[PDB]
Amino acid sequence: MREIVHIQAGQCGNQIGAKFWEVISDEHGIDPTGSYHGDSDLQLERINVYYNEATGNKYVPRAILVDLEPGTMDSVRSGPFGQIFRPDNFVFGQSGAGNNWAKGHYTEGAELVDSVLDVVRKESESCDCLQGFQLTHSLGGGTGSGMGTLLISKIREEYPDRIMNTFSVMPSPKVSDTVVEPYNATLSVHQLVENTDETYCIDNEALYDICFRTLKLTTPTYGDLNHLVSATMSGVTTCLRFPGQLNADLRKLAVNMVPFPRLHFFMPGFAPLTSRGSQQYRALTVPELTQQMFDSKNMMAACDPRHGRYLTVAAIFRGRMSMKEVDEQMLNVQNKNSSYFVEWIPNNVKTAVCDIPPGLKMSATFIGNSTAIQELFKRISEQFTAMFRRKAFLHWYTGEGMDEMEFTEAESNMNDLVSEYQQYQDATAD
Amino acid sequence: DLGKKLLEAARAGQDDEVRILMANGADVNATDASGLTPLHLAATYGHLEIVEVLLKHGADVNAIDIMGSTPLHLAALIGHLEIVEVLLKHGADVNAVDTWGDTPLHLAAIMGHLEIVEVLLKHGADVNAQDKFGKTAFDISIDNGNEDLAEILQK
Amino acid sequence: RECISIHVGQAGVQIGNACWELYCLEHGIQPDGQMPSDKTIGGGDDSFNTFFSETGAGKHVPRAVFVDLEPTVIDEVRTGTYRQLFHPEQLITGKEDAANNYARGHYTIGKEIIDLVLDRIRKLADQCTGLQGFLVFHSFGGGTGSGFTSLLMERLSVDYGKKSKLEFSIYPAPQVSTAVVEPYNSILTTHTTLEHSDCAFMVDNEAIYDICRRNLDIERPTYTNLNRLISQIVSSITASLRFDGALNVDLTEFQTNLVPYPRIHFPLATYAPVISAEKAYHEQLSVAEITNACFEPANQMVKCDPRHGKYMACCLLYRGDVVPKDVNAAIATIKTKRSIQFVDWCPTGFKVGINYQPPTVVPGGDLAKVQRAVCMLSNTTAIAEAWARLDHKFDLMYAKRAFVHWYVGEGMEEGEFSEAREDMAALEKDYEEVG
Ligand SMILES: Nc1nc2c(ncn2[C@@H]2O[C@H](COP(=O)(O)OP(=O)(O)OP(=O)(O)O)[C@@H](O)[C@H]2O)c(=O)[nH]1
Ligand SMILES: Nc1nc2c(ncn2[C@@H]2O[C@H](COP(=O)(O)OP(=O)(O)O)[C@@H](O)[C@H]2O)c(=O)[nH]1
Ligand SMILES: COc1ccc(CCc2nc3cc(OC)c(OC)c(OC)c3s2)cc1O
Ligand SMILES: [Ca+2]
Ligand SMILES: [Mg+2]
Repeated sequence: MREIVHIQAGQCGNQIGAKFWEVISDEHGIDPTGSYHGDSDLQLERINVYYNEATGNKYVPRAILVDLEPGTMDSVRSGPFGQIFRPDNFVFGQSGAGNNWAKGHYTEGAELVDSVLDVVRKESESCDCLQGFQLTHSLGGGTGSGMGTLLISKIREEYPDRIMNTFSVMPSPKVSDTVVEPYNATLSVHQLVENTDETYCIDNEALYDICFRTLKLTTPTYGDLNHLVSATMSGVTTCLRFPGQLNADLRKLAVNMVPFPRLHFFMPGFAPLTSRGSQQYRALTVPELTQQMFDSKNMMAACDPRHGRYLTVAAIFRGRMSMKEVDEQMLNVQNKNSSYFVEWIPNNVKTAVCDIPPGLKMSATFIGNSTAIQELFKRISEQFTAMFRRKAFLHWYTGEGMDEMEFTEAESNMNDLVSEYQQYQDATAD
Repeated sequence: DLGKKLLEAARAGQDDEVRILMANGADVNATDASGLTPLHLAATYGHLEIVEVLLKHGADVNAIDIMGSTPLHLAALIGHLEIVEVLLKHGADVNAVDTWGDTPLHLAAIMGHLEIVEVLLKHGADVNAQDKFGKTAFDISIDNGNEDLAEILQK
Repeated sequence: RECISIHVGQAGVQIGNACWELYCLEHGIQPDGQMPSDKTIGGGDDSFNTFFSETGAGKHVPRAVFVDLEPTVIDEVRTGTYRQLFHPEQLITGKEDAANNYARGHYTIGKEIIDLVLDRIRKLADQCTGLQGFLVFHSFGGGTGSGFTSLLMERLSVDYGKKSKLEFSIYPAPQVSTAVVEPYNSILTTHTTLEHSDCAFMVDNEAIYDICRRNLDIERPTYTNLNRLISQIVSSITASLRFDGALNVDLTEFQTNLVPYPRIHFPLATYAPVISAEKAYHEQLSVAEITNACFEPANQMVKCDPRHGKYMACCLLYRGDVVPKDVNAAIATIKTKRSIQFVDWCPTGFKVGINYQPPTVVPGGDLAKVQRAVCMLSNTTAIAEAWARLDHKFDLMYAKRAFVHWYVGEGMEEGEFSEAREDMAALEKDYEEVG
């Protein structure tokens, strides 16, 4: 279990994907050209997880960039580490999907999906021990959501024994007041419930709230949002890419984080919260990181964990600090907040320390499988239902070949998902 | 049947085709099978100029389709602020209730159209109106943790 | 008669690495396999030959197989201080581990390598003039340690029916855990191995952890600290196999002395004294003191209270400056003074073995040298408390079928969970019935 094939689809997907490769390249000593300038070796022990060692001690992101809109390929390349990606790995269409999931999933995107698979095959066949896939995509658009989930389903068929992991950006009208996005998200969530083993729910609602209410950014930009994402993405993958006392792979994470196949939507949380540039170098104490990483204001999904129960939690502390302190502080949070963890999953909190920090001195990254995430799904379900009851814009979808019944089936599967979450939130040991 | 053509022209945003059909006797208040009028469609698809023109030609600003949706419902759902205001200025019932008990305030709130929320409130939207499940727009804001909305609704 | 040690998965390999290091130091075998005190060069019949074969070059080779489904832990043996000690072909690695999933270790991934492991074991067996059987080291909580081990034991029973199979099993503790599903792996492997194992020494990671923190003043014990304490205990248990002695001199005698009935085959190991190496000038504890310490629950390899149980067997294995009459006197003052209650059907007696060589300290270890030490092996019904704790964690999750989908997706029938759990319930009853 070593190589992860990363795929980024659509404008959001490519945009946060590029940000991810910047942040982790930097963390691994890699530069915009592939050359390792790291001052510590463990930055390369686990480098093979996200990078193919090419020629010249060159490290190339094992990254496939996909989009039905040719435009984003250029913005990707104009990027800092935009020249680091294999030119053969840019699979781009010509028209785009126009926020229409059905175009991404059934027509335009189905045209391009075979081109993407070929590259996936190439990158997979050159893998010593492929552990699975990581896709970055928005759910609110057409390509990331519609083609992304088609891309997930196709990969799944060909690589059924590999882990499928997504970083899925949930839509929010606070960030994009496009009213078909609930449709796209709901159709996508129906796909993600069945075809992904692990989905990090990255919620634009939460990202906006953090920037606006906490970081006091009055007009948050995608760049501000994506700073939270990339910090989150670096955090949650720390232990895929750094040795540590844990030999973490995507499957051991899944086995310990997913008690029920459909409840694989994780709420990530991060501490400390910072704006771009912000000289917030005040540091933070273990007890502070531990508390904050467990606060609704630090969650990347607009969910109050205190409204549900934590089925499983994995926390990655990063930096110099007494693993004995983190052991004590983490026990502390678990006993003071006992009623927010299910009692029928013993020892459901897992903690790792990792010496290398992200660009701060201390971070905590939280990965919660919390029943409170039903709040996110309920928010989207309600918007979906508002639109769908009036059949607004349904013709955009049915005219691409989608059946109206796919909408009702998505909505039902999402409502079922929320009920499952409530079921385990209310279950007791006795 | 110019009525059927007006409906399509209204949906499609063809201003000139609307003007022509009206001038040839097209039923401004024609209805598709769902009871949608040209004004419903223009309000849904964001055709502000068609909305204004229909309203100067006898459009019933408060027409309801089979599900009780008024044009203001759809404009509030979809988020067309300018159409919302034009509809209100021509007598749209700010508190019209559809077959789900939804008022335009309910739909603007659910969809996060905060400016529309404010406009509806200034125009007398009933923050105590409950949908069929008992939710007022404020309940929706509290249930969904939409603090921005909930601040607007507390004025 | 030869004993083959098999070390399965990370815990079994890391503990095996620690044991064989200690064995080498105890026997005077250098890391390259050379043993100067060994006068016979071809081979020989000495007691340490139960664990070590000899090549024509004078190399003393562990009769040991290391197996893991991923290679990282075994690669450390391959590159460590004892790289030259082992048959390179007796270090076997797959590519992808069992993901903490009993069913992958046992059904899917484990089947890809099981026949190689058996063929490599057969090669060691064929070098044996009188194979007694196997010592199998493994975790309960790991997918390899649990699932591959049970697969392996199943196969060994078929291919080596008359051979004894002893296990050293690492029992999971929250303080040093690797997975939420470890209670499942533990019940699953226990259920399927119960029939195939003659005697199993459970090492409670929590007990070792607590000893490291309390007796060794180690604030956050790592595996290295744990495994050093464990290897000292394992060495004490297997010493009788490796050295001359009169107690437990072969695998069969272990079952005879410690296992009154086939299923309740889980002896409690207690060890004393455990003294920090920082206390190099520690006062030497007497035979009476260390023997008394064997009835302190704090010195137990498994957390349980033997005051709440009945003993069915008790062996005291002394190592060092131990006068037999002082043992007898200490036993007399424990048979009267302590609440030791044997079952009514068992001789209320202690078997005593004395190896007059004091324990060896590993350089870099946490343990002070001591003049005398004692390992007590007892079969006591109080170890049922350890099963009960495990069974309860299992039940909490299985009640909701948490995580079960992972096992069923890896070739396992859901009914195997209930069968395993019922087998455990019967095991618990087996201990109540005996008392
Ligand atoms: N005492 C001790 N326990 C260990 C050691 N390594 C792992 N464990 C314990 O073993 C359990 C995990 O099983 P492992 O042996 O790591 O796993 P494995 O057998 O390699 O199986 P997979 O990795 O799941 O394929 C946990 O209870 C760990 O605490 C070790 O060196 N010493
Ligand atoms: N956080 C974040 N969200 C984005 C970004 N770009 C688009 N989105 C969100 O993605 C949705 C629109 O889909 P998008 O990915 O742009 O279209 P695609 O090309 O079809 O994948 C909306 O919910 C946007 O808020 C971005 O850079 N960052
Ligand atoms: C809930 O209880 C447990 C959870 C998981 C496990 C083992 C597997 C893990 N793999 C990773 C990978 C991680 O990053 C990708 C990561 O955060 C960066 C992790 O958290 C530190 C872990 S934990 C055992 C448990 O007992
Ligand atoms: Ca010899
Ligand atoms: Mg392992």
